[PDB]
Amino acid sequence: SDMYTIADVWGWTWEKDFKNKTPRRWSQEWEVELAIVLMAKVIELGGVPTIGDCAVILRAAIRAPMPSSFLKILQT
Amino acid sequence: QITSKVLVSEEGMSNVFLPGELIGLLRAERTGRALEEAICYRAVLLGIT
Amino acid sequence: GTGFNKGDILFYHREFC
Amino acid sequence: YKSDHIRARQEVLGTTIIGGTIPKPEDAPESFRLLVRELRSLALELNHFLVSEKNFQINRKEV
Amino acid sequence: MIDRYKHQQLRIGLVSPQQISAWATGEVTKPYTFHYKTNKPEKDGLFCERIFGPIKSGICACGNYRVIKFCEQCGVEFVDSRIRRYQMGYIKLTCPVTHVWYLKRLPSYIANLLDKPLKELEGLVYCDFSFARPITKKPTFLRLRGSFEYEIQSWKYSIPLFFTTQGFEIFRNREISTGAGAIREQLADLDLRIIIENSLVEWKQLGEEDRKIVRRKDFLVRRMELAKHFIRTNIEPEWMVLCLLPVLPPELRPDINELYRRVIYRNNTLTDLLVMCQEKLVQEAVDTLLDNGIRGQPMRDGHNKVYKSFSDVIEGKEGRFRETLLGKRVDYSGRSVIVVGPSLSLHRCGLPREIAIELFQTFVIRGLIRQHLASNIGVAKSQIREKKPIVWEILQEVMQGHPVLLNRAPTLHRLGIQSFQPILVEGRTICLHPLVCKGFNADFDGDQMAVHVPLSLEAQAEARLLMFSHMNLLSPAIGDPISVPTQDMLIGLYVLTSGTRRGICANRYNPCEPFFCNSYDAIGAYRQKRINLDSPLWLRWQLDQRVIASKEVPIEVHYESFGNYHEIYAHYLIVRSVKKETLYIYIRTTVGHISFYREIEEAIQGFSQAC
Amino acid sequence: MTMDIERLLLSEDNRFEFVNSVAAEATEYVEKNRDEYGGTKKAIFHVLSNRVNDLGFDRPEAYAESDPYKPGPGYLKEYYT
Amino acid sequence: ALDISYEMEAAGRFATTFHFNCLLSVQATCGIPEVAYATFENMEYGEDFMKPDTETYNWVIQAYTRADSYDRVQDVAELLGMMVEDYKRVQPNVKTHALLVECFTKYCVVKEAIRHFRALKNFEGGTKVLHNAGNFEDPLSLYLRALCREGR
RNA sequence: CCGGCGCGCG
Ligand SMILES: [Mg+2]
Repeated sequence: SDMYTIADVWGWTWEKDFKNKTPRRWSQEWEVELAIVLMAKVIELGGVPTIGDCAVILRAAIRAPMPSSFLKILQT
Repeated sequence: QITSKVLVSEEGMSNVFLPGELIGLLRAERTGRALEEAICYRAVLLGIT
Repeated sequence: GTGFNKGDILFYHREFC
Repeated sequence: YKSDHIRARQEVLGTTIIGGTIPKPEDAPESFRLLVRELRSLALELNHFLVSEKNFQINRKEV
Repeated sequence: MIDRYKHQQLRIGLVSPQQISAWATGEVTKPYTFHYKTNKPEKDGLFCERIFGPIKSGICACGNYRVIKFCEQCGVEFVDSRIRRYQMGYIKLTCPVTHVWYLKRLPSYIANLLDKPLKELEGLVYCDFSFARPITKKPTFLRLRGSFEYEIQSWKYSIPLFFTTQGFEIFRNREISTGAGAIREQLADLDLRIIIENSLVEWKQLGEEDRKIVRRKDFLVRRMELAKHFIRTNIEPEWMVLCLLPVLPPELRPDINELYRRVIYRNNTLTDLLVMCQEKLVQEAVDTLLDNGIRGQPMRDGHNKVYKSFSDVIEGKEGRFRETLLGKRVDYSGRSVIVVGPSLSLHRCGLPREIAIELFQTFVIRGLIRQHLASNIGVAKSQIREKKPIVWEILQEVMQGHPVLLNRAPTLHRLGIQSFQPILVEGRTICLHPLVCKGFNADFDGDQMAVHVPLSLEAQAEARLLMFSHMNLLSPAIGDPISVPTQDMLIGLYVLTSGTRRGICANRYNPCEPFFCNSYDAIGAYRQKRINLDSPLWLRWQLDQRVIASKEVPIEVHYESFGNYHEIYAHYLIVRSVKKETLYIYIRTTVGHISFYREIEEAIQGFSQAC
Repeated sequence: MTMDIERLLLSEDNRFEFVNSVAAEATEYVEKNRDEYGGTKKAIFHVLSNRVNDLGFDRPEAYAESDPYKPGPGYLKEYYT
Repeated sequence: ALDISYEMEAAGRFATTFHFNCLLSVQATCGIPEVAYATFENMEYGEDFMKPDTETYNWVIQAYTRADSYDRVQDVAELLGMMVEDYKRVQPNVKTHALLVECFTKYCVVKEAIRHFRALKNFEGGTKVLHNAGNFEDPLSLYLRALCREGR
C-alpha cells in the first residue's frame, strides 16, 4: 500500500506509453521530416522563420538525397 | 538524529541533487515518488558530532 | 517553554425644560 | 540586563527603585555586538533582519 | 489555532571593499597608537579620535566641550564615547592581499574555483612566480601558458625595450602578472556558468568510462556546487582577495594593535617604493592578523610567543562563541558555603544577611523611600551602608514572596538549579533543606552554591510556578522520585518499622501483651515508658482489613459451641459469630508501625484541613 | 498557596500559558496601583489569591500574614536553622 | 486580514482552509517563501478543517518557484512529494501543472517539465495559463526554448 | 579590568 508514484495516483495513464520502448534511431529522413513538420507548425502559430532557417533545412535534405521533400520545402 | 540522513550516491547527478550531498531521509523519499531524475541515495549513519 | 509561540451626542442636547 | 545590555542595566536599576515594571530589552547585548565587529575584522558581515508577519517588510536590526 | 508567526533571520556574507568603505566612512594611515608623553590619541593612528570617535564623550582632540557635530580644527565629532566601541576604520592596501581562510585552508576555495593545484597558487602568492595569461576578457598576443617559475629572459629586457615603458605598463597586467593581484584578476573575469558547464561535461566524460578517477569527479562536483552558489547570491568570488582591511574599534582592543601596526608598517613602506619582497611582507602581516598557525610555523613576537589572531579569539573553548556568548556573569548574584537545615520547609532556604542585603539592595531602597524613612536614593544607600536596625525590617518585608534561585557548580541536569523562598538566618552560610541535596548532588563538607534573584514579574512568576521543589518531585530521566528520604531518615524509619523480636529471639524456652482501645492509648503508654518501641501489642481495629500480610489461612480457629469463633492469623485476630453480623479485628503490631501510619495519616489530614 | 497553585493548574491545558497569563495579570495590577505592591502585598500572590477566590474558595488577600507575637517595633524574629 | 483572523480565533471561531488560503494568496507574492511555508506548516500539522487543499499547495509552490534568491528546486520537489502522498484527499488542477512546468523549466529539469506539460495538456487553457500573460519571464517561452536547446 | 605560569577547593 506504500508503493505508488505520481503517475498512478494522479491518473497518468499515458505515462506507460512513453517508457520501456526502444528509441528510434536518428536518420536524416526522420530529421528532415521533423524539420518540415516543425516549420509548418511554427508558421501556423505566427512565428516567422528566418531565411537562414530554411537554408539549413534544405542543405540537410541535400546531404542525404530526398527529392520527394524538395517540392514542398521550397514553396514553403 | 543519527539515522535521519541519506547520502546521494556518486552516480546520481541532476539539477535537484548533486552526488555526495547529505539530504534528509523524508525529503529523499518524497522526491523519490515525485521525480525520476536519478534520485539515488543510500542511508548513512552520522555521529553525534 | 514560556517563549513558545511568541509567549459626543446626547450632550449639549438635553431637554431644555 | 543582568550581564551586558548597557542600556537595559541602567533602566533596571531605575525601575526597581520605583517599582514600575521591567520591560523586555529587545536590543542586542554588548557581547553580540562585540562578536559582529570581530567578524567584520575578517571581512564578514553579519546582519540581523526582522520580517514582519503583517506586511512582509524586512527590518534591519541595529547591530 | 493560527501560529504566532515570527520571521527573524541573520546571515553572514563575504563583504565588499565598498561595504568596508561604508563601514569606515576614516582610513587609518599611521601606526602610532598614543603619544609617548601626553598619552593622547595620535592623529591618523590606530586610536585616532577623528577616525573612531571622542574619548571622554563630548570633547575634541583639542579639549573643547559641547553638550551631548564636528569640530573645525581637529575635526572630531560631538557624540558619546559609545561610538568608539562600534565605529570601524580601514587600511587602504596598496596591493590586494588574499584572504588566508580562502587560500590556505583545506580544501582551498580559490584553488578549486580557479582549478589549479594549491601548490601553484601558493608559489604564485608567496614565491617569485609570475602567472601567464591572467585574464581572458581582454585580447593578448603571446603564447605563454601556465605559471613559468623562471623569469622569461625576453620579457625582462627585449619586450620592455621594444615596447618602451608607459604603454608597456599600460598593457603589462594582461599577459603576465604575479601575486594576489593576478588571483583577483582571475577571479573577477570568471564566467561561472561556463565553469558549471565545463565541470558537468568533464564529469560525464569521466563517468562514461579506481581511486583518483573518483577523486577527480568529487572535485568536479565540488567545483560546480561552489560555482552555483555564487550565481544565486550577491557574493563575488574576487572578494576572497582583499583590497581594503577593516580596522577593529579601539575600545575593543584597549597584541591585536601590534598586528595592525605591522600592516601599516609594511604597507606604508610599500607605497614609498611606488619591491616584490615588500608586497609579500604586507600579505604575511594580514595573514598573521587574520589567522596565525595555518602556514606551518606561526609568526611569534620578541618573546618567542605565538601571536593571537582574530580566528584564535573567535574560536576554541575560550573564544567568543563558547565563552562570552553561551555563558555570562550576572548581577544580583551571591555565593556562600551551604549548611544543612532540618527545620526548613521543602520550599524554603536560608540566606545570610550580607548576601540578602546585597541581592535585594534596590528593593530595600524602595522600601526605605516608600515609607518616608529615606529622603532620596543616596540617603537610603548611606543608611544601608551603616547597617541601621530599620534596614533589616524592610529587607525581611521585601524578601517575602520574592523567590531566589540556588545552583551548585556541576549542573548535570535541570534539578541542579532550583527555586526557594528565602528567609533571613543568622551567620554567613546558606541554609539548605536536606531532602533537596540529592538533586543538587550536594553534601555539607565544603560545597558552595550561587544565588540569583529574578527581577521582572515574568521571571518571578516563572521561578514560583515552574522551578519550586514541591512541583519537581520526579526526575525527568526515568520518572523516579528525587526527594526521597536517605541515610539518617531512612535508618530512623527502618528502626521504627522493624517489628518485634520473634521466635527464639523473643523467648528462651518454647512457649509450650497489652490490648489498646486505640492507637493514641498505645502512643501515650509509650510516652509514659510503659512499653518499648518494638514490644508487641494488640490494637483494636475499627476500619476495614488493610494490613499488608502474607496471604495465609488462620493458624488456629477457636470455635465456641455458642456460635462465636476466633480466627488467629500471624498478625491479627478476627472475632466472628454465626448468630450476629459482628466482626471485631485486633492487629498485633508495635508502637513504631502505629507511629509511621499515624505520621502519614496526620500529614494527609492536616494538609486537607489547612485548605 | 502550593495547594492553590496545584489546583489552578488542574484546569490549564498548558502550564506555560498559565504562567504567562498570571504574569500579565500581575503586570496589570502593578501598573494600575503601583504603590500597593512590593511590601506586604505581592502582585503575583494577589493574582493567585484572586484566581482562587474567583472559584468561590475564600483565601486571605495575597496570602499576606504577619506575626501577632512580635514584641513591639524594632524586634526581628531570629530564625532557628 | 491577519489581525481579523487572530480576533476571530480569539472570539472562538478557528480558521479553516478557506481563511488560510486567503492569507496565502498574499504571502505567496512577498518574495520570501518562508512566510508561506510557515503558514503551510501551520495548516499541514493541524486539525482536519485546517488541512491543505490543492489551492494551498499551489500557493506554496508559487511562493517557492518565484523566490528572489537561492535555489528552491529541492523545496518544490519535496512539496510535490508531500502533495502526491496526500492523493486520497487532494488532486491537482491546471495551476499546479503550470507552476511545476515553470519551476522545472527555470531549473533546467527538462524531463519533469515535459511530464507535467503532458499532464497540463489535458486542461483547457493549459499553455495559456503557463504563458502567464508574458509575466514572470514568460514560462511558456522558456519551456519552448528548453525543449529546443536539448534537441527534444 | 589583559594574558600566561604555579598552587589549591568542591
Ligand atoms: Mg561535598
